[PDB]
Amino acid sequence: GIYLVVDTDIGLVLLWDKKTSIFINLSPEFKGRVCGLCGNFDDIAVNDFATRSRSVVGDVLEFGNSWKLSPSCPDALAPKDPCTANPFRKSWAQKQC
Amino acid sequence: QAPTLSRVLMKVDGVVIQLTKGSVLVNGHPVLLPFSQSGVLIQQSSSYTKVEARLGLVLMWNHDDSLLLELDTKYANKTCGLCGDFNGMPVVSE
Ligand SMILES: [Ca+2]
Repeated sequence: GIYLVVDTDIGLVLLWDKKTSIFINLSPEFKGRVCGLCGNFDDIAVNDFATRSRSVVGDVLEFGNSWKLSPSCPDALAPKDPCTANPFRKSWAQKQC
Repeated sequence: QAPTLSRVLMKVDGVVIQLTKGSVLVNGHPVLLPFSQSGVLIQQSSSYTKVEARLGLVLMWNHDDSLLLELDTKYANKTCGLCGDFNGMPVVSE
């Protein structure tokens, strides 16, 4: 279809739409063994914000910035409201969505 | 109160038009007629204020305090309000 499927023998599957979208399928053999921006796979969604330092935080920005590969990379800041910074698009967006 | 018309509020594809006696506001900003923007044309004549929307509507606020709306036939069976559901049958569905 519109998807490119990367299949692995370890139980991990990837679907990529050749664009910003990516879907990662994990077998139930990796529960509690994974980490990163995708959570830790232990059926609990509130502790998925665990940082690289192994601490669950309430700030999404801090949890996301803790997972950057390069420590020298600048931290991400809070973005503006897309429909407030660009109101002239807002109507179209709604009419499109 | 005479049964005068005080305010007419129009939402036309993201454009907000407020018509009051001696005032026309577009998106909260007073405008000078004729005013064309985003496919909406507002113009004042000796007897009426006309708002034409290219999506297919015409609104007339006359000086005898009459508000007349004319709609494109593509909106039939898809409207609601004091003007009915626009399906060609007077009583049913209203
Ligand atoms: Ca979890």
